[PDB]
Amino acid sequence: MTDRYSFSLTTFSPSGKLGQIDYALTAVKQGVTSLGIKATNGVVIATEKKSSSPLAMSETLSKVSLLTPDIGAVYSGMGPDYRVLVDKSRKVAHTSYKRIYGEYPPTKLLVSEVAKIMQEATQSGGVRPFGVSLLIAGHDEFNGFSLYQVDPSGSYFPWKATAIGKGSVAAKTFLEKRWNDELELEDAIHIALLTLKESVEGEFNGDTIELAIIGDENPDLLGYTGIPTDKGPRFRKLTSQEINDRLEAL
Amino acid sequence: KMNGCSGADVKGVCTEAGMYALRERRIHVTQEDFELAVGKVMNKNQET
Amino acid sequence: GYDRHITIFSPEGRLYQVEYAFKATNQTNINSLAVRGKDCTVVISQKKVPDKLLDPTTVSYIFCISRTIGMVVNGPIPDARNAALRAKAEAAEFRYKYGYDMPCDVLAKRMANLSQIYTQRAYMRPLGVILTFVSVDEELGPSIYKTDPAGYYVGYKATATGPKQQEITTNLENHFKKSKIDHINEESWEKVVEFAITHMIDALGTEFSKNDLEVGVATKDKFFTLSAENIEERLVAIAEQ
Amino acid sequence: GSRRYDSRTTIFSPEGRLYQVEYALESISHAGTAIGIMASDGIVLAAERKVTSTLLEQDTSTEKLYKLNDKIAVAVAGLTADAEILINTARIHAQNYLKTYNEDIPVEILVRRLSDIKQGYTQHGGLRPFGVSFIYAGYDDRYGYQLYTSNPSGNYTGWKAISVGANTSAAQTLLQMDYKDDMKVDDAIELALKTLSKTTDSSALTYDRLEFATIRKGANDGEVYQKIFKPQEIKDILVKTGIT
Amino acid sequence: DVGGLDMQKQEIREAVELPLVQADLYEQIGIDPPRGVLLYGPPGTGKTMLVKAVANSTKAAFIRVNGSEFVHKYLGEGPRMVRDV
Amino acid sequence: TSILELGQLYVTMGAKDKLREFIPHSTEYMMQFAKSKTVKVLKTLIEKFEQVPDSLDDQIFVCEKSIEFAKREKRVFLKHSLSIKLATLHYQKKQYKDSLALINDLLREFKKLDDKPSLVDVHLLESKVYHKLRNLAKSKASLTAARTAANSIYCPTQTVAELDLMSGILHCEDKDYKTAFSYFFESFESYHNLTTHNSYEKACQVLKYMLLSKIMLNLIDDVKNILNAKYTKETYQSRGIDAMKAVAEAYNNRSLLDFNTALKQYEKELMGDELTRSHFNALYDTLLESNLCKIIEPFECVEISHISKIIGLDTQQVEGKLSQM
Amino acid sequence: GEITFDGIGGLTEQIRELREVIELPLKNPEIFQRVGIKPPKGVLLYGPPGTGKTLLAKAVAATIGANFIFSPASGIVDKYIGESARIIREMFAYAKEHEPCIIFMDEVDAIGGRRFSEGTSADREIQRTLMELLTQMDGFDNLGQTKIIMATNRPDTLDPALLRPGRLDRKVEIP
Amino acid sequence: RDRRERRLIFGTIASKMSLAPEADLDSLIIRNDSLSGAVIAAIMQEAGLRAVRKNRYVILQSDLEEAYATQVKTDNTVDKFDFYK
Repeated sequence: MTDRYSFSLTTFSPSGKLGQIDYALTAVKQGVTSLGIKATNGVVIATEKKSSSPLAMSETLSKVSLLTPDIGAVYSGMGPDYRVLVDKSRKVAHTSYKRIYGEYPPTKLLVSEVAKIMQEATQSGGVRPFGVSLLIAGHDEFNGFSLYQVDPSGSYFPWKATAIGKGSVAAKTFLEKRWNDELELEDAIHIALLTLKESVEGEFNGDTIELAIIGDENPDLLGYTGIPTDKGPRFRKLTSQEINDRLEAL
Repeated sequence: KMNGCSGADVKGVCTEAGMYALRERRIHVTQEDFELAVGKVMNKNQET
Repeated sequence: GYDRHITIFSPEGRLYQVEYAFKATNQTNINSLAVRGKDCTVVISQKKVPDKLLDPTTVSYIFCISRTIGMVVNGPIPDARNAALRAKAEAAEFRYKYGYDMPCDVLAKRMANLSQIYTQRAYMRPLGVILTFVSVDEELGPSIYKTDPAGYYVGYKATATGPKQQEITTNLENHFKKSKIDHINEESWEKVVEFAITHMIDALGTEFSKNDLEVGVATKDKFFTLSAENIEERLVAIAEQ
Repeated sequence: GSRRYDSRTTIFSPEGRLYQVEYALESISHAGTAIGIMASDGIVLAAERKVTSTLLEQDTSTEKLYKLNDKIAVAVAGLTADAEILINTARIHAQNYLKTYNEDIPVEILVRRLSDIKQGYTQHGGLRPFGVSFIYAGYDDRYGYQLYTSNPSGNYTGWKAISVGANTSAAQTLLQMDYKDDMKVDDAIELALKTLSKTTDSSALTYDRLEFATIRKGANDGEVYQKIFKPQEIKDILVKTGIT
Repeated sequence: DVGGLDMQKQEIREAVELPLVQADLYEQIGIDPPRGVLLYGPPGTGKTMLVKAVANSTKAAFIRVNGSEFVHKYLGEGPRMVRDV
Repeated sequence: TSILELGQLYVTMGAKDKLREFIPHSTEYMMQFAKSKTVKVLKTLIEKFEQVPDSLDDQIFVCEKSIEFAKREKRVFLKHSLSIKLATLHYQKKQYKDSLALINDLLREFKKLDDKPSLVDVHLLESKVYHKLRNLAKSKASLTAARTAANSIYCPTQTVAELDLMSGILHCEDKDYKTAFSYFFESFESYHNLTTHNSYEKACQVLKYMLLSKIMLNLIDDVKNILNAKYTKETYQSRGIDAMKAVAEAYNNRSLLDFNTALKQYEKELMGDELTRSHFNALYDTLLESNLCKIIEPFECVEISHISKIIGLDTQQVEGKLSQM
Repeated sequence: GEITFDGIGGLTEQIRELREVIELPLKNPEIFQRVGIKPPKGVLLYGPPGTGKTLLAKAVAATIGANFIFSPASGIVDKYIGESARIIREMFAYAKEHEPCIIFMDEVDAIGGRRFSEGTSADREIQRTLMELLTQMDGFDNLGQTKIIMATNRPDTLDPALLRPGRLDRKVEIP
Repeated sequence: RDRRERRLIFGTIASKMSLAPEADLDSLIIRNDSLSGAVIAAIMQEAGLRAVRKNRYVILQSDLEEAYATQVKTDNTVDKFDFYK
């Protein structure tokens, strides 16, 4: 008969490549269009939120979470698939690093540990890997700014500008269309708004659009003063009221 | 300028080279038409 | 087919097991309404009236998790009672380890991630019931979190469950645009029950009696369900307006 | 024949060879071609990358070449999910030898034990075998430089020059004709770039898609030193060899 | 009769009107005229009703051979009918 | 850095007479400031002449002067920047001989040897060279190479929207006005969003082509809805704008009296456009043909003196135009 | 017809819209000529099996006065060799001879389906039927005095090639 | 597609139909995005079906708005609840 839809849990794919990954990438393609732009002085990520019912509160859905103050993340796919992954991903960064080195996890170690959970889901039978794709953007002292595309197959690669979701193929050219590596962060946000606007024309406001940036530390989000050594959070989530300010200036 | 063009691909590069000559109202295919024919047929066969 | 019996991904990305989860929620044909007031939250569930051989007091679609917190479930009964036992266990354990009340935002998140744990188990069947959590938060105030059997929860201005949910959402959407607020007036919690039932009858198009409905009320630091005499008292006050 | 059981590795095939090993060779050919070269004064490692995307940053990421220790640098070809599991396990086991014996592990000792790790999944348990193609490069004081390969069957074979991935038989034939018994380090670099140029669809042989690592014994005080050149230095050796 | 076809209409004339009328110009170029053209897109827009109007200007016989036609359980008539056309 | 900002203000205050001599004095800065890179300064000073209205003599005198100084060492690679602005001034000069002679030799060096997006900027000016030349073979070819490269290279809003305008102009002589006017209305939405970047004269001319395109298609309701309705008008009124309504009303009744009535009154903005006057004689023969078909419908062999009274023109004018047909 | 308008009662809102697109163009074609819209060819009446399929079929021919033509889809697709084109061609010939006629069908879900590429695998009688129904209305000779009616459960069981404009312009749901 | 580019389709079919002077043809090219010529043809025909429903032979502005409300469904999906995630 046809294939049994194996992750290589108990069975290797006879076709030479796993067929359900493309069906898991179909669940990735099922997700909203989410993009990111890696520049020299900062990294910006943009994504759209599903409206669903008109009475659903838009502030409840957060498609950009906080792992470490210097590293942001954005995802496209099923809702509960991202929560179970990150709830376990946080405990990995705490025990394997923060309970040992007692600092904030860098960009190289944190992204690698997130992909290891997907590797265990593919290896351990009976547990289906989650079909969400995560775009992790962060800034550390060692490697600096970084933008990585985490695939459900367990592979990650750096990208200057990349997109996931239904517009993964379409917006990838659109990001390369208006943006180049020589551009800075300020001109990158305007490009991210123009590219994400082409995804849906219904509502471009901050209610259904969640925009976040990575950049210079903000002392207002540090929560304390008096210590010059400890750096402030490099990730600042843009309020929906502030998102409309960038729309009028777009 | 091309890569691995078989007998079927060479005929199209020559056919497309004559296509620009019709827009030029010329009975001859200019050398500039070949430069646009290579960058076209190679990208034309790659699509789909 | 074998592809329809598996919990894992389908060829088209549409899970057949999840489609039966939402399909089983409409098997009982129960229409419930959950709205948010100003200082209070009132949720009313449709109470099916069986013959005289069943106790209507024992029959309930709303379970009490804790004070100020309440849950209404529409779907398969055997998965409805077991889902309430899991929400109560996590509510008491969270008030011990962390020593703080468990909000419906987290209370809908625990059952949502727990449903994904059931999908990872081959012998265990996931919950096919809808979990609607309502309470009055100390900060955010009234909040509604409705957990789909697939583990989807998001805040709502007004929500319902049933085949008429599309008609209920449309009727309540235009009403919220006139006042430009998602909260019901008459801050007194006694009058909030009047409007919550009034907007439900106009949305459903059918008037119900005291035995046809079960009115839950979640107040500040208190939660209770109106009995047959209290629901009948509400219908008398609603009839005069 | 007609009924073929692909499920468990414990199920024997009618021919006697597991069909999951056959199809694992196809997955290796789908990736980039990696050619290891064992020389007298060191080991030259060269490979090409499968990703052609310009938006991807190739200079900051290494898909194939990895470093197990100071004396061993390996290049993995296969599934990325299975690579990070086996490489990290190899790094743990290699340091465990340094824990007990306070010494660096020889190549033959590490390669032989890593081969049985893949076989352990096929020998017992319903888990998956990891189709992987490594490149085993290192030096010890016993047999000297040892260049081994990793087949999906979980074995190892001695190779002086070997090519894996796409164009396996095409690149290996070019190496056997120009092979030198001495295998000079400078000649090994020219031999690698000459073979990779014919097996790569790109005629210019861009530097950003290449991974170049070199082991040399001619360092200071006669010590083995592994240095992976930056892509800017990869473009420099392309002009010296006459590729560009 | 339908606007917005300037992208397609410009491509139709060269691949239809020229080889059926002006094809003598291709002999001055030295190449054979194109023997066909491929269409890619959802049917109903510049596909069904458009090709019937093109046969009017060319004054040529319009024959409908589809992908779901000549489909039957009998064997041997499939290749026989295509050769007769 | 201030001189770039000060250079824009000199034309505003009337210092452009002093500014034309200040630009060639910037050669000494290129040996120090910004480590050569003559594109940041000299090209910006000429760019200020396009945004702010400037005389034609001051623009050509500087463009043909500052290039001949020692800056040519950096202008070997940057010659594409000054060559585009030089051919632009030749358009207002109405002499394409100096521009066309350069373009023919420069097209060989401009393909992926210097600047990729600079092609359409050259093909756009090249299309205007053959347009005034009345050559439709090279004009449609130069635009085709620019429209084909639109997917490869990229151009700003002003350049992309101009490619559609130049496309619709090519459909003026080839008729087929059913699909022709779409290029004119599509570009106007791009120029309207330019706000400060768009001037009054740039958007006023675009409306003259959109109104003229609808008149060729001969729709009375669509022409009146543009000028009368303030939503479709966007507050644009001039002599050439109101003249299109009088011509549209003249075609409704088909009378040559009101056709030439607005000719003499609006002749300032009506006869200033060569494309409008080219279509003016097209309607002059169109409205006359409608009047000529009125005398031909009954039986012929009538008096010529009665023919001029029915049409409403002079005897010599009727005999001259009728014999031409 | 046979069944009167009493049994189809309750659909009057959809019945008046059905008469304007069927009864009006068959009697006075000048209605849509002044408007500028082309008359719809196919009209799909779908609902529960046996509910509203028989009542709405015989009611259209009774109110208009045209003859009642019932051509069930179960009489076309077979495992027997042949029986594909000859039924639709002769059905088109019968409606061509007698103008006041209206064709009705039943059980369209059995002859439908989109497969994947609209090819044929064991579809030999299925695909030849779906393509022939499209060539009759959009061909050189259509039925101006005869409207094609199909009866099924859900429109999802019909070939998307027949769902495009020019073939089926109307979908009426039977509650 | 584009707002002003689709006018060659919407406007061409509008020329073959009877319209009112108050009918707004710009509302069809704003909200609609990327429609095939077949789907667009059903929009103008639906406006005529709303005119005969009101017993009018001239399409008004309200008929163009009622025709769009039926055509809001283009791709095949269940209501607005599609794209489960």
